[PDB]
Amino acid sequence: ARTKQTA
Amino acid sequence: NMATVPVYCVCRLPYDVTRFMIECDACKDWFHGSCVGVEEEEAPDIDIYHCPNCEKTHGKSTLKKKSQLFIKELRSRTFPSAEDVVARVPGSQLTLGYMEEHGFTEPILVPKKDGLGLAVPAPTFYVSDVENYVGPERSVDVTDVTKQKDCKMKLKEFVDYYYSTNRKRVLNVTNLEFSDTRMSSFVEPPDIVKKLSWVENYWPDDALLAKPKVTKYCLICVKDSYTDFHIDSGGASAWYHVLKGEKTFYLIRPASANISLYERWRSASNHSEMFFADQVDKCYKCIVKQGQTLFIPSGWIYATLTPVDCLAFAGHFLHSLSVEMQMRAYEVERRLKLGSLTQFPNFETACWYMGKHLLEAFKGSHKSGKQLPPHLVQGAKILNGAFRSWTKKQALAEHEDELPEHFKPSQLIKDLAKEIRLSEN
Ligand SMILES: [Zn+2]
Ligand SMILES: [Zn+2]
Repeated sequence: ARTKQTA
Repeated sequence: NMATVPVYCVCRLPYDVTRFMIECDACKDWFHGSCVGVEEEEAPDIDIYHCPNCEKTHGKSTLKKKSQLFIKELRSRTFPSAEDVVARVPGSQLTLGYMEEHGFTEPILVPKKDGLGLAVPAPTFYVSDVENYVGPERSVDVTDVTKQKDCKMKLKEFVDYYYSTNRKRVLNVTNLEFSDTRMSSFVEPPDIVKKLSWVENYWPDDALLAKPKVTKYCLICVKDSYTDFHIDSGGASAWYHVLKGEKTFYLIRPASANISLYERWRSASNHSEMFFADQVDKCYKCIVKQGQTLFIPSGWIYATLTPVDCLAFAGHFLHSLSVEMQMRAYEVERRLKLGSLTQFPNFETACWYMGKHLLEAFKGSHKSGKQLPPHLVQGAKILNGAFRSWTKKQALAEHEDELPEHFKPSQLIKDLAKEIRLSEN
């Protein structure tokens, strides 16, 4: 699905 | 000292950029990789993700899936800093009088939105929100940066690419005009833009032709994306505001030699393999950071580099300060006969409406006993010459479709020439 990466 | 902001996940916490999150497909809510026990390395294998509350009734997660040189060449070349030419002006001091004094001949950078009159969403506004308001099913123009080709696709299909990992493609959305969507109510152009805009000032409310849909562009640029050198359609001046991230602008002044080089370069079929900045004398490197607004004058050849994921809002407009340049860039665009995806709709129709206003200004000048400014009179001569070329008996067929209703070009042209002749004395 849709994911939000890190930083 | 507090405020109200959106939250996500079961923990009901605001978005934290340092934590991995995955969106449940059922409830469309984002959940931390820690809260729901889904590690970041596990994310690619998940096709459909359902959060545990949704998994009870909507079914278990379908965890069964079953160029660089052009950027390097851009960063290799040394460019003068934009501080030399690009002026920094506070929004409160960027008025119509300031434009008249300086003539809007070089780009303006406004570090803070304060005073601009600009209306944009808060930085807690994400690409997921853009999909909801613009519309998940809306077809949008996506640019394959590596291949330098444009392809239409569903917005939900692109935003699926945006919210993924290991993006094998460099896709950008730089042509998304949302003035016809729910998001149109969230973005309003700066007050300086509305005052200068020809369509904002001189386009009738009863006009049967739709206004140029160039006012509320939205840009979603991925990390390490590239937009090649170009001139905005019709020499339209542009304003760019970076909501999130940052974007680097490479600005070239529309000198006579530079514009000729651009047209010869842009017309060449291999223009995607020729770095245009190496053909010009001075190309300025402007870094527009988060929350900053960049105003680009008419005819400037500019290219943008996006180092990080960036959300920006842009808009094109036409003003009386660069009538000559706007026509010249339109002539270059007309001769190129490039794709009409980035075009300026009804550019000639706006010119016809401007010419009608100039005739009324000439009539008012006789009544008010005051001389019109020389740049308007010169602009009237430029527009009048364009009117004759557009309505010439040999070339009327092309430009007739952009002729406003109940318009007599012969009467308008003859009246302008006489009034211009009077004002020259
Ligand atoms: Zn959480
Ligand atoms: Zn859910």
